[PDB]
Amino acid sequence: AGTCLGILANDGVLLAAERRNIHKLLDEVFFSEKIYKLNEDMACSVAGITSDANVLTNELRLIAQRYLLQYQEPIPCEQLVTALCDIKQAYTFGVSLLYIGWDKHYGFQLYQSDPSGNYGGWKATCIGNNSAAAVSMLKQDYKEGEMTLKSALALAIKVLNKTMDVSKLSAEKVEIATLTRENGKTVIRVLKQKEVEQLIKKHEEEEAKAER
Amino acid sequence: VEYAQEAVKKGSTAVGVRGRDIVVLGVEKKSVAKLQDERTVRKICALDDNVCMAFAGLTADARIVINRARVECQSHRLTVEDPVTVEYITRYIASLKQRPFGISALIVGFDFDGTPRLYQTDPSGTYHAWKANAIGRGAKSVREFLEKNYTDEAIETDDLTIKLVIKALLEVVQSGGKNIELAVMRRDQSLKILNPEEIEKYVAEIEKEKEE
Amino acid sequence: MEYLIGIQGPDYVLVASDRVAASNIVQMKDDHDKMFKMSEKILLLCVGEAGDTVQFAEYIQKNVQLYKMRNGYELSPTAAANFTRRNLADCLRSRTPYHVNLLLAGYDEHEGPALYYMDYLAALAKAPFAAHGYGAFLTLSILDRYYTPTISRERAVELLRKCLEELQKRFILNLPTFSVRIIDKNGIHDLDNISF
Amino acid sequence: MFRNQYDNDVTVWSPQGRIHQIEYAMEAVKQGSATVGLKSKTHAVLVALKRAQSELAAHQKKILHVDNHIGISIAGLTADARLLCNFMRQECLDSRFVFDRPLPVSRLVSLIGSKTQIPTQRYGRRPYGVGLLIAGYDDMGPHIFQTCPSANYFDCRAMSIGARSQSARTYLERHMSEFMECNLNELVKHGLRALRETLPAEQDLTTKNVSIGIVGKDLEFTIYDDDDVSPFLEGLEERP
Amino acid sequence: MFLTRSEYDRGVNTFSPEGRLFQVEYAIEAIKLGSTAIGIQTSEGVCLAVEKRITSPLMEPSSIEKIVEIDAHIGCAMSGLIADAKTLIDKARVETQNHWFTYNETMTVESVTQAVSNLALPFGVALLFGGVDEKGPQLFHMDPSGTFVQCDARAIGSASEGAQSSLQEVYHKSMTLKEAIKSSLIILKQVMEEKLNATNIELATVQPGQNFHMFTKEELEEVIKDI
Amino acid sequence: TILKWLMASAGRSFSTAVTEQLQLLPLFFKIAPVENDNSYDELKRDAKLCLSLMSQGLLYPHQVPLVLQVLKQTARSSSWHARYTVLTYLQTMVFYNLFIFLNNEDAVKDIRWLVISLLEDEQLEVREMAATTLSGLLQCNFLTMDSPMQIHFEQLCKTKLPKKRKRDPGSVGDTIPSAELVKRHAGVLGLGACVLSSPYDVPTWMPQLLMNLSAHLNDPQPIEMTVKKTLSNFRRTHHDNWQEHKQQFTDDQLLVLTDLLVSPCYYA
Amino acid sequence: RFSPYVFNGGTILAIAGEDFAIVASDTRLSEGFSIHTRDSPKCYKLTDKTVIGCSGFHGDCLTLTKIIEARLKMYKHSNNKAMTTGAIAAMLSTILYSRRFFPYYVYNIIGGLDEEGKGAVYSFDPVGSYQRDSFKAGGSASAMLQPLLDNQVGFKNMQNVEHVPLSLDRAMRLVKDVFISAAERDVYTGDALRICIVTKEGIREETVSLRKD
Amino acid sequence: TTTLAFKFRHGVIVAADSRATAGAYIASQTVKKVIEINPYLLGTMAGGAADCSFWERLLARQCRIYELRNKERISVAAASKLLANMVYQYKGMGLSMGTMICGWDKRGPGLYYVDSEGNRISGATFSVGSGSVYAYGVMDRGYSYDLEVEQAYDLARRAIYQATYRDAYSGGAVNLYHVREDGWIRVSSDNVADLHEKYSG
Amino acid sequence: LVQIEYALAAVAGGAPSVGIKAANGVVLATEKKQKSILYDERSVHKVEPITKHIGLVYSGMGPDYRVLVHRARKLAQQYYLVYQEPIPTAQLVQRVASVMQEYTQSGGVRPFGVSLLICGWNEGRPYLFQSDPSGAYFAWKATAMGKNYVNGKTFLEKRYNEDLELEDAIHTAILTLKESFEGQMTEDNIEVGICNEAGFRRLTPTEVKDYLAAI
Repeated sequence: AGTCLGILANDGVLLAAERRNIHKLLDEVFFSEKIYKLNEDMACSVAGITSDANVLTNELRLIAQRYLLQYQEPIPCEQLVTALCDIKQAYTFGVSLLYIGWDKHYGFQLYQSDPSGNYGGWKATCIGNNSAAAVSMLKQDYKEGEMTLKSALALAIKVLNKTMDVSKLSAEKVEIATLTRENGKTVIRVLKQKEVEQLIKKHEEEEAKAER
Repeated sequence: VEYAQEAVKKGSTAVGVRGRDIVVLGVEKKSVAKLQDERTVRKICALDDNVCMAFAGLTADARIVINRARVECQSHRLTVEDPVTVEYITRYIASLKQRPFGISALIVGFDFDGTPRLYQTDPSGTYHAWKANAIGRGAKSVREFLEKNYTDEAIETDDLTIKLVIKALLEVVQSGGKNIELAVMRRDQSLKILNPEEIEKYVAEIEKEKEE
Repeated sequence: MEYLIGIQGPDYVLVASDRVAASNIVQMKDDHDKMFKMSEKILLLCVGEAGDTVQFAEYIQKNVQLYKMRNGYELSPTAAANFTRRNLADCLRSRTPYHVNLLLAGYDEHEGPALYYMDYLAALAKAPFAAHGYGAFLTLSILDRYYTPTISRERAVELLRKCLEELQKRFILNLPTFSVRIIDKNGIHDLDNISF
Repeated sequence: MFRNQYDNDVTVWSPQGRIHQIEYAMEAVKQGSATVGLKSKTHAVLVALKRAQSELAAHQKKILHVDNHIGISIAGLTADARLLCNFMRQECLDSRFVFDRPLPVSRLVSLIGSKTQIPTQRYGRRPYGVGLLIAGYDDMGPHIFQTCPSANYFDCRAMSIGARSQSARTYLERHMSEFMECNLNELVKHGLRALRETLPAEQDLTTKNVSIGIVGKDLEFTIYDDDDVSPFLEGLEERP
Repeated sequence: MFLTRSEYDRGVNTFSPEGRLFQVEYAIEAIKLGSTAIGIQTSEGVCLAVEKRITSPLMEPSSIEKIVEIDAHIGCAMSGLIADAKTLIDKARVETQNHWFTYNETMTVESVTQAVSNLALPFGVALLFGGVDEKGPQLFHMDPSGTFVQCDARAIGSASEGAQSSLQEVYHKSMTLKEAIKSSLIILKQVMEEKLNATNIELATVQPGQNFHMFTKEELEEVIKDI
Repeated sequence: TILKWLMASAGRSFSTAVTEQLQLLPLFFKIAPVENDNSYDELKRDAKLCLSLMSQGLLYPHQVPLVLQVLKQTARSSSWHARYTVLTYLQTMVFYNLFIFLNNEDAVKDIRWLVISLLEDEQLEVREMAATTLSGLLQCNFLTMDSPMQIHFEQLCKTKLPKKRKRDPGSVGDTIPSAELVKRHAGVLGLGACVLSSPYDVPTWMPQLLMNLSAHLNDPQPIEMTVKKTLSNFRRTHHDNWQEHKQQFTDDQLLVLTDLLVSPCYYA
Repeated sequence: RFSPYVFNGGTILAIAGEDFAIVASDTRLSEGFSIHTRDSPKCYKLTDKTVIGCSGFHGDCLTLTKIIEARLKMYKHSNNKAMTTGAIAAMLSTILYSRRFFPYYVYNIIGGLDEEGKGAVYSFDPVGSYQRDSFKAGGSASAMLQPLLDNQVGFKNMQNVEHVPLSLDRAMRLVKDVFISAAERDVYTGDALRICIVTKEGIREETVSLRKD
Repeated sequence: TTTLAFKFRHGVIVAADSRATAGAYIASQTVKKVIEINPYLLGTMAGGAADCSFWERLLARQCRIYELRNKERISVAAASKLLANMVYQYKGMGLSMGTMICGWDKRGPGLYYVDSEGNRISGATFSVGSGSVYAYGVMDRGYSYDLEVEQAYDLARRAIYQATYRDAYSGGAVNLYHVREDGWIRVSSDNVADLHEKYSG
Repeated sequence: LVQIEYALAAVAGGAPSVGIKAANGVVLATEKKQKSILYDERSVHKVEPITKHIGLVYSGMGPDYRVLVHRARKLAQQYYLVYQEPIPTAQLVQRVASVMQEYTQSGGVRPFGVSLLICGWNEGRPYLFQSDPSGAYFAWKATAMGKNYVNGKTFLEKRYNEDLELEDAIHTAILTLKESFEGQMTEDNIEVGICNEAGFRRLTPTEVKDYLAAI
């Protein structure tokens, strides 16, 4: 199962996945991961368990690295998605992918591929569990063209509050990746525990304020 | 084959005509979603430098046809030194099988001397040349429109060709303007994919000839 | 023997090549172009062993054009140079090696102008000015003496004319005419042929 | 109705101990027109009856050249007979190239049988739906061989394969006691009278439907077509 | 009318108890689906007529080819869509040119038909090779089974038998090429029932003097001026 | 436009195909194609599916004289495409709502006269179609295999060979194969319809009847192909129970069967 | 090191005519300074209209004539007719060029009749370049025979001579003269002269004694 | 061997001699060194006669397959590029070909020097062979784009004649072709003794 | 695929295997009952070393198991050829589960009827992993396999804690087998392997006997 968000802003992109453990003793050192860096400037999230996730992820990394071997430049982000979707067209992997990246031609980007070999550029989307619930909650509240990473993280936790099943949104249960451009370099920053705590408590302070 | 041909009729309408010094090729661009980015859906793909193509049907199957024809334009250009004939790459696309793919394609462009060409591939591989044609949804009625309005005096200047294409799409494409995608060639130059402002200007001159 | 030169200024790359095809004592052609337009803002300049030049350089040409058609945007001169170097090094120890000496000129939108030196072993170097041939021996010292990084394109054509006048004075081979091009933010411009 | 569990592929034995695909290919040769082969002490004659798709079409060939000394005649699928001719012609060329001598006809026939046993035993491939009738001359005299779709080959005094060729075998077994001492013309007329008895009552041997192939001692294999069967048919008798 | 199938038909590689491959049988009598095409061999050359069935007046009639040039002395008319025939046509062209490359001579119509029929060994195309070689003008029909036969008049396609029964009657050995062209147009107009013009039939002749020649629109309408 | 109208009217209206939506048929018959459903001008294929969709629909008992009066009118036309498709139309129109016709002693006779009449036309294709629909109407027992039916078929089988005219070949005297051979082909084709009407059973009349078709193998084209397709189609369907099908034949009739060469041109 | 060739000597000769083609060769098979045999003719009947003359390395000559005979039979199978002289010429050009990089060390001269009944001579290098000639000498004493044939058959360097067509008897006299004159001075040439005459009646074949040294 | 070709206003004149040697032995005086590829292209023969013959016959085969597949005759640039792509596959192995593909395509008159080393260059005049230098001398002194037809015939005949005079490996007869807009014609086969009596007396 | 669920049916019929990840190591105990006294129990081993630092154990089908024991050991040593570093346990489970997934994609074969418990020690840190016949792999704190693995997986969930030592993890891995043993285990009819910092080793039956005496 599993679910993840992907939200495009003007100053970056995010992926916001689940970390829910199916059993009380699954360790989670191994299952903690859900964001998959693919090259210097692009990341992805899968819809599925970790085994076929790595089978997709290493092929994506290998395509990106042979592009880097040919051109000494990072692969443009639609082009890696095109390469894997042309791999998945010849196999007709019941897994959907959600890509965040930045390239020099098109800026911050947000893609979503299906198992059938198609893909689409999105401004915000969800794949996995309660996908349609999350995009119906997201189409309401995503402001197109005028959102920043502060509002994008707010939307990410607002949508994951009422679409994740976890019954109490805590920082142990969400991986948030943040892909920004910092002075000529792409920073894929997996956003850590204290900041996800600070963004959940800031979200809960807003809902408890609007309840008054 | 019949499955692949019923995949086409569900697809978007594509109109191509061939002029004296221009080939125009117009496709129904379609509202995909709300948070969808409409850049990734192309539907009009340049093949060599002088051969363009619109398809109708499955976009995952089309992309591999576009890629194989786009490689063989350069391979023909590398073995024979001259650009492909539209006859050549049409005969190559109609020769492609996978199943057959599941697209029909209008292939416009110019040959080396400077002759406009228009060709149309079927999923059964049985291409033939056209003076004007439509493929896709509502294609037979747009083709019935074009056995009335394709005359010599309706294509004699360069703008009336573009307006013939727009009037052909404006039969089945009822948005009246912004939701069609054009591309002209104007021999020896390039593709010139028409702006939403230039399409709106041409639609305005078509509408102004309707109160009269 | 076959002469190439590139002079890379602040917002341009000036490139020249000799215009002569030879067969052992005779010149068979005196309007022979050694510049192959990769994209709208990239020139490859290719000399070397006969046959291998047109084959390798037109391979690189059709693949850069294929990149543009597949992607809807061009390769940068860095990416085209590294692609060219990858193909020339991957063919080096194979059954079919290309003995070609390359200059890759080009203007990038982000990185400005670029001039790339590459020899037949496919060692790729970026250079403010570079030259192939035996005339490189006579003209790289003139370039070192008179190049400044802030050279104007009129002053760069003057410096090129100094180097070609040295070829006319001191070099043994009849190299009368020279195809001359500038790559700008506006693309590749044909200048006049520097003739003698 | 009575649907058979065991006649599916060639790699299936029936519980009766039989292979039905081989048996069913054995009557692909009775889907071919009749062909008589017979030999004397010096010659071996293949006489075949050939049919036309229309009166404007030109009478499908049945005798085929294999070498200067071997010529065959076919009954059944002429697509499998083409595979067999290409194979046999190449074996004749290979041993005229290596040993500079003609093939023993029995060695080529053994080699055909070893070729055609392979699709009788391996999956997804049908037996050859043709039977050949093989005339040849070599050091051991003339030879008449029958090969069948069962990959079994037969050394014959005289033989008929093809549709309603029982009547020719009733002729040939009756008259084989004088085939060896015939000259050429009487041996051809025996083959024609065997072929003439594979006909209905209104039909006759004409120059268009009869094809005659003769190999001999001082004669290479020659196929006598339309005008050339006139010396051989204008010496026969009226139908009894 | 109703339904008459057994247990022994549509098995792909399986003999029947009468030595028959009925999967192949029904896949040969499903290539009658093509449009009609009449070749007539005469002593003055062979002629090839085929009906064209243009869809739209926006479509070039010279872009669907139902008579192709195999070589300058051999033309071929197929029945069925062109994309099924086009590997056989390309094979025939390549075989004539390899025969020229090795042998410096023109390949016979029988040898071209044999070289195509080797590649046909189904493939579901009936072809009519008409041509001129050193044995005079010759016409060859090659059904989709791979069986080829010389024939001096032959109709392939949708009404092959009804047109073939007419070719059995108009044809004689002393027939001129213009009489053959007129007779092939009469039988095409009969099995078509449409008005006969230069947009629904192709016609090509291969004469002993000149090469393979397709009729142009002006040359074609002179023939139907007196039909 | 009215063809697209009858398209939607076929399954929706309560009284389908009124008596003036019936003179639209003979004009629709001559424009429908024959063999394939391939791309023909969107007006031929539009008329083919409209005819297929309109035979397939209930009739009233007062209406089965009127439709059959329409059918034998446009089976007497000069368009062989029309005579083919009236004979496919009758073929679907009888079996769908078949009794309605069987509860008419004059409609069954009119249909048998129509199929026997079109079984002797000049076009080979409509002769083959009339044999197919005679064999199918005789299979479902709508039409009984009479003793006058055998007499008529056997008296057509014995017509003559035409004594082929050596007149170089005439002056312009051809384009129609014959007036003599078409009768033999009609009679042989009717006997083949009778032996194909019983696909999975030999009745008592079949063995004597099937010996008659054996005497027409070497009968020239087109009679040869009809005999060969008829007898191949016979013994591909009579093999599954042949151990009791052979008991209806005599030993001098099984010997004649196996001596038949009904095999296609890619054999021998 | 192993050498895949040896020069076995041998001179061949063909002359075309109005209705004839005369192909001649010596019969000495040599090696070094030895003589293998004195009866090894270098002309080969291919069809009833075509004789090939092969000289050079004799193992390649044997292999190549066996390949040409096999290809004649393959042609007659696939095409139902014997080959023409020009078709054997073009075919042997392809056969010899298929072995471009490890060549047949064979000098081929095909002499025969064309398809209008006239004599045809085709002259090949070891890698298959051919052309149709009026006469050609190949092999061991080709540089000796070919100037005299240029003199007498070609009518070259002669003034006020009549250019009559070469008859069969005078061309036979010329063949016998040129091989006597070559048996004198070429050491690889001798021991007999096999002469094959291709006419409309067929191929008749004659032998004439030469020197034994 | 001396082979020249030059483009001028009325087509491209193709000229060659007819001498094939083997060392100092002159093997043939009657060699057809202008290879007639199809009725619209000529090639020439310098280097290996078998190599030029075979690879331009294979080009003839491929040009006729092209015209059959595409219903139009091939261009000169395409045919010469096919020939260069074919002989580039055998560099180092030892092919000896150098030739001039001459035609009239819809880009005008065409002339391309193709050799087995892989030079594929267009140009106005070319001269290939051992005596190519001696033909370049006379041809460059007499050439213009605006020659008349008979004057261009005389230029090419006299240039091949002078090349035969100086080169030992050139001789025989000059063979002059003219590639016009509708194919080529073969205008002369002039013996060098006749041209010597013509040009000196 | 349905053969993957039917291959998991052959795993759950197999003998119990229990593996527990302690703080300083990983145990892997299994059920090894001999069908009769005639069988030499010394001969065949279920707990099996792959490297000096990775061992594994199974439930299901032993002959299927040896095929992946052989191929785990090959993948491990071809890692060691390339890197001259002992393979990480997680990397080896990715390699082996890729192998075990290959026999589900290809037709004409069946999946493995075996599920592996891969243990390891690399970078001072223990690992517990389970590879299923699908080719899917899961990291575990503790889990059961084979016959009544469900009851074992909830017996473990009650007695597992993270500050647990390796000796106590041997004690509660014997107990998880003993909850389903059916008839008085001994040192000759179970088989334990431990990873620790010293590498993987399979405990000698004399060393299993004292652990059993402590219970």
